[PDB]
Amino acid sequence: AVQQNRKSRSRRDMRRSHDALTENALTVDQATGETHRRHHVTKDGFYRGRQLFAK
Amino acid sequence: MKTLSAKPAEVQHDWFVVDATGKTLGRLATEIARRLRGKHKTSYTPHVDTGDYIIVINAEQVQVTGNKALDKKYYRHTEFPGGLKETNFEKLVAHKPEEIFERAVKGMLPKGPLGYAMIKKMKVYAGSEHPHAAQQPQVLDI
Amino acid sequence: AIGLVGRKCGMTRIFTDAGVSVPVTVIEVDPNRITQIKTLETDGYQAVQVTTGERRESRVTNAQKGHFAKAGVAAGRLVKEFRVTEAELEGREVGGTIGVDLFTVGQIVDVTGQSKGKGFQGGVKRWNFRTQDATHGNSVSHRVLGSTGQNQTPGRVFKGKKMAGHLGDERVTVQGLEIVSVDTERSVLVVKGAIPGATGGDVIVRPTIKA
RNA sequence: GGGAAGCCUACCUCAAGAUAAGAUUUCCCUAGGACUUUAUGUCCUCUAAAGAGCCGUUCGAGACUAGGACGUUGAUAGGUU
RNA sequence: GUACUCUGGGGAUAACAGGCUGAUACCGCCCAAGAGUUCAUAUCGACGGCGGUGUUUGGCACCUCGAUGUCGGCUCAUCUCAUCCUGGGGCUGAAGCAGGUCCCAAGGGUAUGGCUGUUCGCCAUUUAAAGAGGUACGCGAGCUGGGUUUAGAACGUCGUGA
RNA sequence: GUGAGGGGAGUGAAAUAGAUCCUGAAACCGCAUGCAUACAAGCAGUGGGAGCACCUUCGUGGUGUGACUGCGUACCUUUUG
Ligand SMILES: [Mg+2]
Ligand SMILES: [Mg+2]
Ligand SMILES: [Mg+2]
Ligand SMILES: [Mg+2]
Ligand SMILES: [Mg+2]
Ligand SMILES: [Mg+2]
Ligand SMILES: [Mg+2]
Ligand SMILES: [Mg+2]
Ligand SMILES: [Mg+2]
Repeated sequence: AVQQNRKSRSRRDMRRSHDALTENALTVDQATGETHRRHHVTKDGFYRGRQLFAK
Repeated sequence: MKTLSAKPAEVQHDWFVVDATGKTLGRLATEIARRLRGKHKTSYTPHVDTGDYIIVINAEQVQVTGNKALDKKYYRHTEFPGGLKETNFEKLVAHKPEEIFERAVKGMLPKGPLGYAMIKKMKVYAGSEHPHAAQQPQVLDI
Repeated sequence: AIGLVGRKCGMTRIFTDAGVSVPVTVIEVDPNRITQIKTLETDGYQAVQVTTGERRESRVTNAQKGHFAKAGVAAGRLVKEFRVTEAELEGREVGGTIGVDLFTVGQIVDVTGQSKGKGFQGGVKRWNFRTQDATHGNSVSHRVLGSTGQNQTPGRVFKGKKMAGHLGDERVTVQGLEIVSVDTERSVLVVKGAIPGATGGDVIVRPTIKA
């Protein structure tokens, strides 16, 4: 099956009106003072007062 | 250019009360629709609503002539395959006179947004008393 | 009709003196606490609103806290109403308790609950359709719906056509169940038959309406 | 007046987007300026209430959604007994 | 001669379906000799006449040949009453149990197999019953391809031959 | 990223003449401003028409949008149509 007429740009945009993105949950860490994803380990290896990959 | 139209902001609507006991449905409905659309005012315009508010009292006391008390049938249809409901005038005016008057007046009014706005200016009550006492309505003959 | 709000605990059997095994269902009932009484002059109808369960203070909002404090009862896990008459309203004041002693052994009742959800289901399981042949050159169409209607008259699909969709998870009332017995020290009602819902769901038991 | 598996109620479910948008109980928000076009007027300063959402552990809920319970004042999930 | 076929064109012109018409078919009504029996307009009813719907066979060529692509079977349904059962009545050669005719009533229900591609029809055994029809003679961008109507081969008939 | 690409400086009469290099249109695709739009049915226009927003040779004026309303079933071929 295929369309019988063109779809105007208005209907196309009305259909695309549900394609908006959303932001993530970012919080400031209490220990390192850096922005990080909530409930996630910081990129340096720190999470909840603990430090992985001791250097 | 000299022919002017009514400004919708400058139109004023006044309240009236009509008693519907022992009156024929058709003539009363025509008069109500005429006074509701605004044909009685000299500033009448077809695209502006200049009517008045009409309150009907004693809605169940309306009467019809001949044998239309049992032969007048009202039909409605739900788009289901077998949903054709049919009712009589007697039972309908017994338990819902407002539907009777609303049908009678909507049948004689234009079909569109202006008609939908005009039909809201009519109030129908079965009892002999109406809550719109603050607007100070004036009694109308018929 | 004054009823009770209980929780389904599971199914069991009970052997009589003659040896007949009766399949029963257990409903545990915490003593309901009357929260509000609705009369005709203020609301237009007469009813009794009760609550049951237990909820922590962190999950109860300020509005519900004020409502329960006005009622003078502890906060429950749910609240339900019962449409009653003035004859059944004798000795029913706010803050009271509707115990399990409302029913008697041998009474016919109705049980209302929430059925289990099966998810998006097809026609065969939902409307008891018939499956086509699996052999004799049959194509990919095995459990399909089949035809839908006529071609040009009316030329559309009628409203109410049976098709695939969500199944279950809906309010269901089963009438005609006999309370096989009631135990007040454990506050339970064992009733003959099966009731809708899974274990741990809320059910409503009311007196029968057909008698 | 009597009068049928016929109609309206009666039984079960849905239902106020019924734009005619209904009702009940409870809860929350009571500061200091400037200017103009003196108006539920526009810019500043000071607080963000009751609640909802984001996130996480999850389900007898579930295509994605939505819905139910819980988040150290904890038995929501895993482990152990 | 082409069923091995091909090109340019047509609904100007056929086969299927729709439309107009209702000769034909179905149903109803009027008069009525006669008949079962010696009589009951209880029940049929000759010779004649008047209408209704559009379910059969037909007539006409208005749409479609720069395509409306199907005989039957399967799954899935919806509507009409000219009612098969269940429901309510009048009359009767209605003693009762039963039967026959007519009126009202569409809520629900309204078989399995053998033989054939079968629709249909015949047969065996059940049920309260196994109703008549419309919907592109419902439904093939939902399934099947057994029949018809491509290309191979043979028999019977016709042709000197294709 | 010792990449592509871009912003400065500089050359040039001219750099939206920068090597995808004279001028550089339409279909098509973004951003900003102004008005309208989430209870009302169809060739999307036309004749009226209130309001709103910027202009002023401050008007029985201009530029945009335009709720509400009467009427209104595209173009070409071939045909009795
Ligand atoms: Mg089968
Ligand atoms: Mg149509
Ligand atoms: Mg001709
Ligand atoms: Mg009949
Ligand atoms: Mg019968
Ligand atoms: Mg098709
Ligand atoms: Mg409306
Ligand atoms: Mg609006
Ligand atoms: Mg115009």
